[PDB]
Amino acid sequence: SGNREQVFPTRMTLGLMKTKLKGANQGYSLLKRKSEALTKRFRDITKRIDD
Amino acid sequence: AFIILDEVIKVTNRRVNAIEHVIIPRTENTIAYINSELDELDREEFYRLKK
Amino acid sequence: YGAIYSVSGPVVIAENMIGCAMYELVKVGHDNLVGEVIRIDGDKATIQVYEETAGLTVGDPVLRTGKPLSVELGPGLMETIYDGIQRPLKAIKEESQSIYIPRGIDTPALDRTIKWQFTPGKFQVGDHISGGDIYGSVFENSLISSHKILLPPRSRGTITWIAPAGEYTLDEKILEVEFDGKKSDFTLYHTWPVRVPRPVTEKLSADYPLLTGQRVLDALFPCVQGGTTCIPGAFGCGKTVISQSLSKYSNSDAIIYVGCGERGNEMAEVLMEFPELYTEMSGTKEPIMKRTTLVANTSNMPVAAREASIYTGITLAEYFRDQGKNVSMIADSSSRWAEALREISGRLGEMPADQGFPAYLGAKLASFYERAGKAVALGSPDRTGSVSIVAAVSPAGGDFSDPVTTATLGITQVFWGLDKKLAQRKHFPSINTSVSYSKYTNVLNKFYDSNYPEFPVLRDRMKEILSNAEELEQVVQLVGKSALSDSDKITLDVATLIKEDFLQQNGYSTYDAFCPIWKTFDMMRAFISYHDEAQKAVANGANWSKLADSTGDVKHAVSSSKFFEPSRGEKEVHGEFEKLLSTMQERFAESTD
Amino acid sequence: YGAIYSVSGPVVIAENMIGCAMYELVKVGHDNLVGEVIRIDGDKATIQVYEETAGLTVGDPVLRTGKPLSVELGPGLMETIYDGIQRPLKAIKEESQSIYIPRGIDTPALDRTIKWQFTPGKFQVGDHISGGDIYGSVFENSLISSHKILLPPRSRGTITWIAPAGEYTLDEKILEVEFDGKKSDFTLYHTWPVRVPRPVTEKLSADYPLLTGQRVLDALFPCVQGGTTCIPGAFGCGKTVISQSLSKYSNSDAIIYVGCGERGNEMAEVLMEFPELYTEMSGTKEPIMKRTTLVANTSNMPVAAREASIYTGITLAEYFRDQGKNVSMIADSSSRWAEALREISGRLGEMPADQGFPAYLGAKLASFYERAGKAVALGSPDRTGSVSIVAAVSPAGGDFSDPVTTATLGITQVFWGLDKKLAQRKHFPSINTSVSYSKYTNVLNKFYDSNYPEFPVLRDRMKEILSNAEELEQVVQLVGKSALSDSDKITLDVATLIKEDFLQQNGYSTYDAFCPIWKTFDMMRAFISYHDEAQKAVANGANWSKLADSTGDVKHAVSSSKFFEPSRGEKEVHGEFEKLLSTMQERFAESTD
Amino acid sequence: INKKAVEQGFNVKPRLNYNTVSGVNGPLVILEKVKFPRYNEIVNLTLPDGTVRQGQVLEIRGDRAIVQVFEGTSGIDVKKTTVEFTGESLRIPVSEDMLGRIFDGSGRPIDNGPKVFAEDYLDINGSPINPYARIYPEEMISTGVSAIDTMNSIARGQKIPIFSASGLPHNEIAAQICRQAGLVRPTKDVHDGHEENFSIVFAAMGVNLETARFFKQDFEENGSLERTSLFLNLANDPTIERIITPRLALTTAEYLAYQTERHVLTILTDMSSYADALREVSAAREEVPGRRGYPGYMYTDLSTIYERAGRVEGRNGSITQIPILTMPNDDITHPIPDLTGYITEGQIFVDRQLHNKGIYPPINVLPSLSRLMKSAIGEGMTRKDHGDVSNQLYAKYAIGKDAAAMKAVVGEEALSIEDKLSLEFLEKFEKTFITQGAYEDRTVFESLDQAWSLLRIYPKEMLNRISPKILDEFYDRA
Amino acid sequence: LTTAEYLAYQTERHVLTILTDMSSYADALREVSAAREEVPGRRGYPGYMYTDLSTIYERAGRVEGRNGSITQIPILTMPNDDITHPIPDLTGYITEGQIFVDRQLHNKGIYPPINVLPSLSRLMKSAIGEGMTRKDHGDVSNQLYAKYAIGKDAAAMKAVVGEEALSIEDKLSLEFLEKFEKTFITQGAYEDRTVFESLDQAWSLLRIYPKEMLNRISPKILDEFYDRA
Ligand SMILES: Nc1ncnc2c1ncn2[C@@H]1O[C@H](COP(=O)(O)OP(=O)(O)O)[C@@H](O)[C@H]1O
Repeated sequence: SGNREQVFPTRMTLGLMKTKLKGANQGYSLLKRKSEALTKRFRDITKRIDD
Repeated sequence: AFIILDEVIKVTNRRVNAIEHVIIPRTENTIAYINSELDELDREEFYRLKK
Repeated sequence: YGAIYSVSGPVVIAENMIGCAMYELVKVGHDNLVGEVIRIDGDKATIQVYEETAGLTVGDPVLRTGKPLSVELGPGLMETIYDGIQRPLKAIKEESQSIYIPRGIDTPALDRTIKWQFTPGKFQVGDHISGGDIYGSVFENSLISSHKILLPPRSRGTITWIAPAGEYTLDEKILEVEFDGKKSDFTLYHTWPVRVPRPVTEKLSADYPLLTGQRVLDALFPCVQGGTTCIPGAFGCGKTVISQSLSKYSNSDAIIYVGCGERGNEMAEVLMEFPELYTEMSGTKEPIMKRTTLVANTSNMPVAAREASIYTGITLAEYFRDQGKNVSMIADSSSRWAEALREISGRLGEMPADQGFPAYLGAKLASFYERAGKAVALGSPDRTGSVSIVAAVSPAGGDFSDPVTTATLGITQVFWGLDKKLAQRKHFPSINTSVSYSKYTNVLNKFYDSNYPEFPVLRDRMKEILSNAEELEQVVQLVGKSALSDSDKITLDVATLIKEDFLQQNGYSTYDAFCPIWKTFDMMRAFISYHDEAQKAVANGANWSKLADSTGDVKHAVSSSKFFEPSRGEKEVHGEFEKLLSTMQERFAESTD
Repeated sequence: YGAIYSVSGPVVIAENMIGCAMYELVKVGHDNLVGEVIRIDGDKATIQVYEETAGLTVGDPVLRTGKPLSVELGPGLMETIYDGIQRPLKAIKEESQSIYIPRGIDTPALDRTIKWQFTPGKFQVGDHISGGDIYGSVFENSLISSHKILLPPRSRGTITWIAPAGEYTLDEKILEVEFDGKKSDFTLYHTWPVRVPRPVTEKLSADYPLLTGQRVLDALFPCVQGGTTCIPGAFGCGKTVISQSLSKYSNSDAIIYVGCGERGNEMAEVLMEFPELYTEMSGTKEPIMKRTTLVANTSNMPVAAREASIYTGITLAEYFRDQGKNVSMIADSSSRWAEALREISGRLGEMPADQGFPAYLGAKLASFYERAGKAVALGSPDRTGSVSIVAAVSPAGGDFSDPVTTATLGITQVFWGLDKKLAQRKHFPSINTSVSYSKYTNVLNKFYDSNYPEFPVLRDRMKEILSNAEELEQVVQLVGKSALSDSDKITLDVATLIKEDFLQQNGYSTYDAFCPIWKTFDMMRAFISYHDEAQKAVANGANWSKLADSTGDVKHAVSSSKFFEPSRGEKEVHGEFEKLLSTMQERFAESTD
Repeated sequence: INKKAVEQGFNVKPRLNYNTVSGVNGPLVILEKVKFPRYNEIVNLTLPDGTVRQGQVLEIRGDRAIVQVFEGTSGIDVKKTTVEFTGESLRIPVSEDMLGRIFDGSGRPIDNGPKVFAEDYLDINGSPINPYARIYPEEMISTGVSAIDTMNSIARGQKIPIFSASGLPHNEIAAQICRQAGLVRPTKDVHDGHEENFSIVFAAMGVNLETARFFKQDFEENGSLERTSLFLNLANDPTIERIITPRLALTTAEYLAYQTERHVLTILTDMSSYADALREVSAAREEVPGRRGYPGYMYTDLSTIYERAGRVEGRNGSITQIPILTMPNDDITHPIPDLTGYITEGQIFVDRQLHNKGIYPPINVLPSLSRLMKSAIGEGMTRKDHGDVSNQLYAKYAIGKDAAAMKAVVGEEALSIEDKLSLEFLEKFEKTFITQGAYEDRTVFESLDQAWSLLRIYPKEMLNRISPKILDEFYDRA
Repeated sequence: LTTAEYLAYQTERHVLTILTDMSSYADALREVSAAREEVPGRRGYPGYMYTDLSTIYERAGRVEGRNGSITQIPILTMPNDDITHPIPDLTGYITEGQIFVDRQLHNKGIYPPINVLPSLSRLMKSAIGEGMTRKDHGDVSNQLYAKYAIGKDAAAMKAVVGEEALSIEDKLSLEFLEKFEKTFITQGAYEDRTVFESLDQAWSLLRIYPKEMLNRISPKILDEFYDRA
């Protein structure tokens, strides 16, 4: 069921992968908001280049 | 900025599609399936001892 | 009778205890603690005492009762507040003035002192009778005008003596029937093993909508009286509107609010609200408490009380179904009842099988929800009733993956799906239309085509435009709003109007506290016609912005359509809505030029 | 003798069993259900029952045969199908004349009324005879023309009388051996306890491949006559079809196909299919059922019998090893044997080890797998047999960490780990190249250098480019094909070519039902030569994006090279492959001008 | 001529009526002085009220019998309870007059009719079919469903389930298959279709009233209740009793098929509810749990339910079996779906994601599988191109899913030409091939024509799975 | 072990006592102590596994007044390849250090497939330095360990995040890890690399980095060995 990570299940691994999930989740949100900032600047650049 | 926005947008998309959605099943396995199963086995052994 | 032979925490092993069936409530100790026989071996039965066993002593008499856990059905049950095992939480506070519930208190579940007016039915002396036959009606209170009493479903025979009309207490031996020569007397009340459903003649197919009064619920995500329901019972989602609208506005002739192990202050809030909720129809001043009983449980009630809370609730609901009343439970936080089951299993040593929950959690939930359903009452006269279980689920950490919530989502047909985000934005009733599915939409066609023919396709159109706008918000996030086509902008504007003025219901103002089904249908027609006229006049005409600015008055009219007073009369409101639609059509015709 | 005392499923406790021995056959009930003693609590002897235990009562006599579970080796053992207790099934259906197996049916394992032609061996009257010596041969059938009858082990002495050439049933005395004053007389058949392996003179090293006719199994993860191979894999992943292809196409002079715990249909279709399928090892088209013994014990057949089935099958294979036949026992699921052990142990309520399995599971699996191995047969004339146990492991939930798989690993030199994800997309034989391994590549280099000298180099190249593909896909599924260099692109394209055209094998079409070793080696040369030429052309300057469409005919020729019919003959197919190689080289030289 | 008369059940057996109930716990009740207890015997508990619960001896020990009561042990007493040891294992009274009778969960008619005037008292969980006497089921049964016929073909005798999750239309799909099933090349034994139709043995177990009456209604709407013998065991019926309902339906199916020669379906809906009942009765006895709390004998028990299906050597009957079952979390690795996938002849997978898009049937053809397809397709039955068309469709659907994931990750532009081709193929697939009206019937030949017209999206070169002969003969317009 | 004790302590002989597949020993102990109805430990193994594995292990080491010594290298088939299995987890307690033979390195074809970071020798610190092997052994070992860990972390980041986010140190560490696993860990079955030429290879490997970046090396060892080439 779904894409496994083929990891060895133990409590240290659960904690490690929970922290890894938290890191990847905050990274997704952070890069998404960086992308919105850059695409805002990019749309400004596009309208100025059309002008 | 077009190249940078493409790279950042595809990184965020790759995160939300592959990375987070493979880390989540990894933890789902590690706790819900395996750790619960192992606790269940240990409780079976303890109940046999009690019997 | 039998004496205590062993005590270990709550379990108490009697002795010389021959004659106690399994699951038979036995009064334990000199204080008469109530415990149920959970396991019987030889002549000694492992009693599982409810209350704290801090005082039990070897040799303390345990006296049988010969009845499994039985609610005490009858008149006087309409208004009172009960704990898990039906101990009246008002009489306990009144006769034992202390704030606490004394150990082993045994106040009768129904008030014995009150004298009920009783008028006998068509069954004369000598008439053969059967289980469930209505042999008299009792004027309980002004909102339950005829609490039609009925013979217990497991009794039958020839009526030998019937009491004439008069005022009787619950111990007055109203009726005496004969079966096999063995006379048996019946009082105004009868008891029933809680864990077996009250039988019915035939369990029909529930196909009449449970008009909760909320616009989104009755319009998009309907529930059928007799059908089940699930609710996210997490804090702040807005469960209050659901519970109060079910108990205050819905067409249910009775309500059995049952709270399993809810936090003490939550039950305090509920027990302070319910006395001050009033019903505008069926008179003007009658509080809903005149027609609803509350099975309340703080989290420190005995674990068996919390585990039997929903069972006693459903048995009271089945009782009020057997009289022909479309009673509707509102089971608050069924997940706490699952917690009670988990504790009972673990303490009993029953092996956990899914995240700690017992093996029979799924079977118990399936059975308890199956005790729903519009049903033809037993015996004659043959009035039909219906029990609806609107059972909230509040998982341990909001995970919504533990087996209790999975089982409830699998079994409950409609899941109204409250949401926290929609509540923080103050968008009451905070229904998350994305996930709030409802599998009763199909069986309700037999009702819709009878008297609201266009309702199903209308809600399908409204839901599809709402989902299209939800999808297109992602496109608006990706690329600028201008990149959307005119039709897409129409969809977004109309769905914003929807979310702001059809789903979003004030609920506190007098105009939209109760949105009747006809007003909801007419608003649905108005909104969908607005989207359709905009869509057509743009697909064959001018740009969307020009029409929207040109027909902003029409949009304001359909938005203010929420304010039409339901008290103005169904005919007047329908005529007003027809006037609005006609003015709509002519205004779009004008602006089309 | 002793009577029943308890019947808890497939476990029966018998009292009065004072002389019983652990692991001693003990008939049960009035209809003589077969069973083995496994514990002794005094005089009470816990016994498994190898037949449906329903209907046993306390007091039913239990007899002590005084001999462990014996399998009747001898002629007439090869073409037929056996239940797990070594009872023929054709004879059962002809005896009961009912489509069910009767409980307690006592059918002699081998047909006692077939006159086997017998030709006496080199030993004469007076010649010292030792355990395992071949004293005659019987024309069992066309394919097994000389079923060398050999003296049972644990028996020796001097021949006093021998039977001349002729034809005998299995009961007719054949020779009489004198040891001390005792003159034991032997016949065609001799029983043997399955719990103990048949002795061998010495156990050599397995160094001749078990050409299994499957392209990936033959090329990348070979198995050796005498090697122990496991095929773990989720349900519907190809374990049974791989086992059947290995049974009906490999180079192995005999087959024991032990289906402990599979659906009856995958054992009825073996009987339906094998007779209409032919071989060529003997030098003539003869049905393959002439050589394969089916030890069938389906899932719903009595669970205790699964262990007896696996042991009977391995002992039959080991017997045919004692004759020099390169038999290859094929366990259909060792996991169901482990399930039988788990259910029996839990019924005894004792030693729950990892995941409920008994503690001794590792020891039993290790002993069972070690009963394999190419060994010099006992006695004289000298001959070298081989048993190569191929056993699907069928782990629960598809998890490689499932304890039966983990125990099976570490004792099996080969591990054809199947992957459910590949079997979903019908990518046969669904082997997972990433995690599969075969510790037998180091010992096969002698055979390769003797026959196909550059096979190991090609295998290493193929696995190298496949691993490069795996890491490249890991990169691409996160980055995309843009960042890839041109050599990375060609590695990815060639690896997709391999995974779709070489590793894949339809397993049922006439062209890839049996890919002989020479065709597999030829396609390794073809695919690796394609990769080398493409890599060289990219290095020499031509960009692969332009090259792809220009040489697309060559890539399609490589892809269609798997359609070269194996029956066309080595000369024809090798000529076609040399033609393909020459066309490849000339077209890749031309296209890079 | 009268060979049957040899039954002669006229001998009467007085049955002991024990009062010596010793101990009761869970669904177990323990006797103490039974004389020669039988292992799998049946007892009729007579509770003090008068209710007669039917028990089944489940373990014996000297003079003790661990009777496990089907309807629960609530109300069982020690003093007044009497137990009538019937003496013989649980046997359903069987006649071919069942066809048309809506039974209870435990063989009691609830159609307001009489008890079955039984031809014979067949024993439930009957002995396993001699695998030598089996005949490989290879007569294809045209279920009409396109997602099932051309890919994952069912063969008459296959044990093929219908995996699903609660809320999915597995009930609708099973009803369609049953109303729609027929052999691809019918034998035309009765040219008027009098005896060409499949009997049905529906075995609702642990299912709500709505679905049971839906199946009753849907059998009525198609003239099937003249041929169907329901065994509904609703949600409120006792939980242990859901163990014997499958063994009642399969026993009556064995009678109607092997002893009567009628090709008969068999539906065991909510087989996950049977799994739950098995787990509950196991944890009542504290048997060693399997993967996720289910008993260790889960595999063997589920097999005993399933393996009672398939054709037989000398008899024209055949028990096709379609056990509906719900993966609780749509998790195919759960011990309910996983084991029943190990036993049964491959499964039809009803996916939630496809249904959320709104298509019908939601059959996810990729993780489904059918093991009797390999024999029941080809030249003699269906058309010569069936096998390779199915394989190619599988491969291209999988590549389409891969391309959809790749589009979600790296955007659409980075997709190669064949990736966009495969995504177009997947869109047209899930929209016009998997999709099918709940009543629409597609014979496997026109399903294959749709499959070819949907594979013609690709050029002839990149259809590697298709054999070159079939590719030459069929890929063209004719 | 008792024959080894006789051989080493009572005959002053030098003995190296291999105990192959001690995971099977733990299995046998589990079988005995689960047929005894004992209270089971972490994974059904006997509770007393620690003591009846220490009694096996701790019969090693030199003794005062006797020239003998019992080295022992008990091979241990750790199951499912997780160190926290109670057999390897209860062996890591008793035995000072462990050589971790690692599967994914073997899949890449490296022999021996020894994974350094999980490998340890809790008394390696005293059999190194001056007067016994090369002077720089202790610091070179620490540096190789640290840069191998850095390289593996850089590889993990490169998988998760594109190569852009990797600093020059991370790219150098990836190159070092590749050359490490391919030329230093990799070793023929009969290679017999003496510790001095092993250290020379280690230095020729570490010289990838600038001298300012081998921070775990003491500056004296750096200035003395790094630039010799
Ligand atoms: N290499 C192959 N060749 C042909 N068919 C295959 C192959 N691998 C898998 N299959 C198909 O998949 C199914 C394999 O069943 P299998 O998984 O072996 O049963 P089990 O689940 O008992 O191992 C069969 O339907 C077969 O048609």
